[PDB]
This record gives sequence, C-alpha cells and structure tokens, in this order.
Amino acid sequence: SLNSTGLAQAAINGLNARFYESSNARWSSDEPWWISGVALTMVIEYMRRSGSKEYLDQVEDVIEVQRQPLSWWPSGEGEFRADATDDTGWWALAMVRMYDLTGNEDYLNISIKDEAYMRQWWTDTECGGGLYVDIQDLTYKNAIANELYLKLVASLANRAPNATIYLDRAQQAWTWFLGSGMINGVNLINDGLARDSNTGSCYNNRLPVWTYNQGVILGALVELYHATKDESYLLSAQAIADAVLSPSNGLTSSSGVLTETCEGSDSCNQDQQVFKGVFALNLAELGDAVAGASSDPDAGQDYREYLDTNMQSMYANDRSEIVPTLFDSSTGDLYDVSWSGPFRNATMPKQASAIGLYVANI
Ligand SMILES: N[C@@H]1[C@@H](O)[C@H](O)[C@@H](CO)O[C@@H]1O
Repeated sequence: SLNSTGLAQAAINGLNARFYESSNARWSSDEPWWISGVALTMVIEYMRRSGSKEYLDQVEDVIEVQRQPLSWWPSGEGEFRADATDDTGWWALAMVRMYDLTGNEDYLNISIKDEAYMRQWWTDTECGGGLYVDIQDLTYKNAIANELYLKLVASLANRAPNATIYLDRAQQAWTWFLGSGMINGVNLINDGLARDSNTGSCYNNRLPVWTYNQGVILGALVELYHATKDESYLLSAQAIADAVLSPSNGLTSSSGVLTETCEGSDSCNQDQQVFKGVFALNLAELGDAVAGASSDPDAGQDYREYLDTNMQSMYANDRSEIVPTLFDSSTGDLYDVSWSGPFRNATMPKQASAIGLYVANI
C-alpha cells in the first residue's frame, strides 16, 4: 500500500533540497513570506503526527531569524507582526502548533503577542465587526484574515492562562462570522465582504470560493468545541466540509479529487498554489475531532476516505523525483498544482500544499 509518513518525509526533503536557503533560514525568498509560515506549519505537524524530530533544529533556526523585526515593516517590532493581519495570522498559528509539539512557553508567548497585534484592527463601526487585512489601506474585511484570527483566539482559549477573555473573543467572533453573510446558500465561504455606497451595510461580494477559506474555519470550530464541549460547533464544521466533498459544488471532481477553480484555466498564482494543502490539514483535524466525539467506529469515515482518495491520485499523477548525482545525494519527491493533472513544474507553494495532504493522512 501507501505509507504517508515516508512520503511526507520524502516531500519535505524535496522541499528542502529545492527551496530551503540556509543563509536566510527561509524557503524561497522569491515567494511570499507568509507561505514560508505555512511551510513551517506543515513540517511542525509532520513531526507532531509522526513522532519524529528530524527537522526540529532546522525549524528552530527559521523561527529565530524570522521572528526578528521585518525589513518591510519595522513598526511591527518583530515577533511575526507584519504589515497585514493575515500574514501575521499564519505565523501565529504555526507558533501555536510548535507549542503543541514542544511545550515550550516561549512559542505560546509569540501567539499571545500576535493576538493583541491583530485585535488592533478589529472595528465594530464597519460591518458590525471583523478586522481588516490591509493594515495600511484599511479597505477590505475578507474571509481568510478573520478565519485565521478566529482560530487564534479559539486556540488561546485552550492554552493561555487568561483563557476566559480569549473564549469570549472567539464566541463573539464566530457569531459575527456566521452573521456576516460570507457563508453562502450552499454552506461555502466566498472571499470577503463589500460595503454599500449609501447605507454602510456589508454583504457577500460573490468573489471566488477558495479551498483554504473552507479549511481554516474547520480548525477554529474544532478548537471552539474543545473549549466548550458543545457539539454545535462540530455540526457547523461538518456542514462546511460536506459541501466541499459534494461533487455538485465544483470543488470535488467526478473522480473525487479536490480541484481549485483556477486549475481549469491554468491560472493559479503563487498564493492559490498552496490553498488545497491547508484545507486537507484542517479537514484531518475535523475528522479526528468527530471520531473522538462519538463511539461509532465509522465516525469521520467519509473525511478519512476522502483524504485517502486524494493522496493516491496525487501520488500517481502529480509526482516527480529529483535526479541524484555523483555530488548531491539529495532525494525526495516534487509535486505540481493539480492533484490529478500532469506534473510540469514544481514551486515552493505547490510543494508545501503537497506536504499537507500526506501529513493529513498520517
Ligand atoms: N501583505 C500582503 C499579503 O496580504 C498577501 O497575502 C501577500 C500575498 O503574496 O502579499 C503581501 O505580503
């Protein structure tokens, strides 16, 4: 059969062999900085799920260098506080993951500083809540920045000392998200909100449905369930996941393979190339929560079967290996954007999205 642990390591080795820069403690400086944060999350989650620790030294190096004041946003004063609330959000959740792996309180402190940073741009005056993504411009309250924040306050509600304040924030934040209108008629989440030019009211902008906007929200609801023991959060998360798995919604193909909307026109940019892996990692978190919340042995079987179906299609149609030489003994696997389509090239976001699918099957 297929061993996801050995393939996750092979995919991580291909990511490092092709894109890691030892002189910068970062993957691919030519790619968005926040995707290096997603990459660290995939590697941390691999170690936590496989019990390994082979990349712990490398990961600790990345944190030490990237936690310094960013050259393009010095006013953030480091600790992953950047010029966009979602850029900060990806690194903050990675620090929550590292705290889960190591138990070192230093990493939890970074998440606490990041929560207080992002909360600065939550306003009740526009759309009745939510935070902005563009710290400099302050014109867009989108879905991904509010999903990252919601999963951050919900995670702190289970780990931080002053857990009650964080639980109140998460409960008020989910209530705003649910009532914002970003969740549409088929329980899928569009990109963000638009504002009426005359009334000041906000509404679903009907922008595309991206896969990672259906995943981060699942992990936030799992943390909310863990902090309240209320299964109502799991049932809402299961409705969002079921809509993704339904082939009638255009995100799951007739073969059962997850497909970004940009794959048909072959126009997935550097951001969209990483989306699918973020969903698969969060879906596996939902499945673990569903299987434990009930005694039925088939609990969460559809989510595990879905991840297994997608792992096999990527393995067979999207794989390519690096050429070993007489000098470089580097080995591993490379992957493209389509988890069923052909392999043409490999980019760091595509590779990080592929790691997440294997780690979701561990
Ligand atoms: N600050 C922006 C982010 O909001 C955005 O997500 C990335 C995308 O590349 O570019 C910049 O870093």
